[PDB]
Amino acid sequence: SRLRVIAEIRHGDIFHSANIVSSIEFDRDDELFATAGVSRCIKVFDFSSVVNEPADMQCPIVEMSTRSKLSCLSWNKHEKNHIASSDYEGIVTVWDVTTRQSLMEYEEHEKRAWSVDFSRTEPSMLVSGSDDCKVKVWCTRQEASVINIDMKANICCVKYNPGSSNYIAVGSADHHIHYYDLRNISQPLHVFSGHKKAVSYVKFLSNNELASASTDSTLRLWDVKDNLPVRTFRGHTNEKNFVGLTVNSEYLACGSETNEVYVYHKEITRPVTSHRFGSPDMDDAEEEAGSYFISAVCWKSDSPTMLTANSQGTIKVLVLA
Amino acid sequence: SDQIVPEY
Repeated sequence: SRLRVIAEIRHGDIFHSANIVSSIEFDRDDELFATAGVSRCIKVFDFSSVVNEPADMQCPIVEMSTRSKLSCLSWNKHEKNHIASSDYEGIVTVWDVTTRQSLMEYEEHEKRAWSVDFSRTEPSMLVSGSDDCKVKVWCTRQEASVINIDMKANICCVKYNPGSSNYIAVGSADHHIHYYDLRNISQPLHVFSGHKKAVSYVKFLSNNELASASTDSTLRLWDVKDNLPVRTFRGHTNEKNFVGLTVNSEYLACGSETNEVYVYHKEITRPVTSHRFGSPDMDDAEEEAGSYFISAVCWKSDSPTMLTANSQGTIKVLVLA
Repeated sequence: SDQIVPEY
């Protein structure tokens, strides 16, 4: 019931520019992790170097400059060095972090894409969702999208089921999670309702357990096999921004607009602990008064270790104890 | 502003 900082990274023009981190993700083996955001670059870090080096030294091993602000990253689960990005122009790109080059650009979305996800079980497949109200499924072997879903509202988040590339969870601005069987997109297989605002994130704890976040200041747990609402989590403030959601088999973690990371155990509806970002030199670069928010989080897949980042560009590695 | 969740 405590969070502890074991590493902190401030890299970039932190005090003179915008540095919101929109996405932070470990690669397939939890060896590297990457950040992306409004500063128009993808940074790749070596996790072991980060947690074992001295501070004021932390730097990425790779920095890839991009044309547009980035909204999301997803590492490929089979080609370890491949990573997908979505950006504010709608473009979905797959990069090689070793050569620092783009491998493929998918340019069908007409508006900002919020989310991308590489499938674990069919690893050539990539799904994206956008303000243009479309879900698009891409195959890295092909130039055009292979599936398109015309939806009624902005798509804020997309995620493949971890056990099957035939199912995706889709978080919509219409306040619902649309759970699609991609073999028949005529209608969603299930629609989960209960949130009072847009569904900003969807993440699977398992093949049948799905978590969601919403700007109604709740996280919610669902069973996508039994088509049931399971639990609602409250205690954090999230009425406006994308503040991050990450889950493992037992815990849900999210950001907040009070510059705080929260951790929930999946069976308890109040937070078990939290960590508060912020520092003297950012208090009066003024405005931890209300403006700073956590903006991305990601559990390590094999440890109670959490990557975290906020709207000022600070990255922390936390451990749960 | 950036990273704001759309409303509908």
